[PDB]
Amino acid sequence: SGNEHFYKDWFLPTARLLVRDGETAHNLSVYLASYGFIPHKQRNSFPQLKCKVFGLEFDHPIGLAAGFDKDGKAFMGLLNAGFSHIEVGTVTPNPQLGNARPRIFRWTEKEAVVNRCGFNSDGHDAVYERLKDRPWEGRGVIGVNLGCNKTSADPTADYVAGVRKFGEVADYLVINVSSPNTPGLRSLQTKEKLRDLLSKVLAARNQLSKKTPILLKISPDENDQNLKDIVEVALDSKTRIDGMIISNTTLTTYEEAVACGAAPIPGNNKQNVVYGGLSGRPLFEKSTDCLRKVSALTKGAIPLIGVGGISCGEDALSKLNAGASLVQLYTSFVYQGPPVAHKVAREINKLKMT
Ligand SMILES: Cc1cc2nc3c(=O)[nH]c(=O)nc-3n(C[C@H](O)[C@H](O)[C@H](O)COP(=O)(O)O)c2cc1C
Ligand SMILES: O=C1C(O)=C(Nc2ccc(F)cc2)C(=O)c2ccccc21
Repeated sequence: SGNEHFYKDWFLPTARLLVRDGETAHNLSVYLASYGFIPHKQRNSFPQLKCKVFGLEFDHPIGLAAGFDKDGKAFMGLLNAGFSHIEVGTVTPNPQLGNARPRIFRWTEKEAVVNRCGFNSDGHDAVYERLKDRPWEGRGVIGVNLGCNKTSADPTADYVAGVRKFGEVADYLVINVSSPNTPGLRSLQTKEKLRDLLSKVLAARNQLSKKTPILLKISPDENDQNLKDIVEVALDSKTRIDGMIISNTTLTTYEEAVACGAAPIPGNNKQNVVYGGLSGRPLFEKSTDCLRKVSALTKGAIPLIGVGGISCGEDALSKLNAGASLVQLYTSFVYQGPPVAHKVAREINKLKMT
């Protein structure tokens, strides 16, 4: 390991002992990365791993998934940290508070995290002011993950507003398919509402000066039939997107939630409650299988981004061999620190030389 074991074994465990709350440590690390207090890494360090996706040059297929830099405050330091691309988001049109706190819980025994943030964003305008000048030009790729407000009348209008707001400055845009977890934003959980959403979104996209790539991020909990329906609408000529992201988080069970403090919810006695989404190593097996399914349904027509449970190099290689062109992580960055960006890259380069 070397300088990598210093975080996974010495720095981060002591930090978790000091900052017991997960979201507090999240705010602190974002505060540090916004000012540059973060180990930098040299680009062009992996010549055999450079790739071209959506016509964009990537230093390596490894990037930071959405939800970490929700407001675009520290994407520059994270690009310098080792990630080849940062997915700013999820950003809502109006500034949103999100669900009640605590909403983030560590499951260190399995290197996992259970969260129920609920799209806490600073709004379109605040995040757009941090991305307008494109300061990352030539230093990496930046995508924007668009969302809708909780009190929104027409959620598809919120996604269209996001496409029009960030379509000129972002390298790519992402829209989250509503997970079959709760009625919260599940008004678009049918095949025709998705086709309607993609139709309006692509119309707004075509109104831009450049045909900015539109990606669709799905949940690993979709059954076989709904998974096929999502792929069909995503590939139809009238509503053809540019790529997909597989996947998001999995609905946590009661036993998995009580092991990390996600359950019970203070002030909630009902059993039909969503404790949160499970990310980390327990997600890798399911999210990869879902990716392997989608890659077969699309026949490899559109690029895919494998996300979920990547903790070492062979995990990312499994996703890349399954049909993914890019890979993203989040939870392993919590448990392994900044070196996790180049660590996985090193291991991939060692596995290809055989
Ligand atoms: C605390 C937290 C917040 C997240 N916020 C978002 C988000 O706002 N938008 C989104 O598309 N995914 C969000 N995610 C999901 C991640 O982007 C990613 O899909 C998932 O965590 C991948 O699993 P992994 O971290 O184990 O690799 C969030 C995940 C966590 C743990
Ligand atoms: O975002 C989180 C975070 O920044 C943590 N610490 C951390 C991570 C990397 C780093 F380089 C320095 C400190 C957390 O413990 C955490 C826990 C649960 C959810 C999110 C985070």
